[PDB]
Amino acid sequence: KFKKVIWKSFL
Repeated sequence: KFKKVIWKSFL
């Protein structure tokens, strides 16, 4: 799995 950033969703 990728530990990318979920900032797009947080915004």
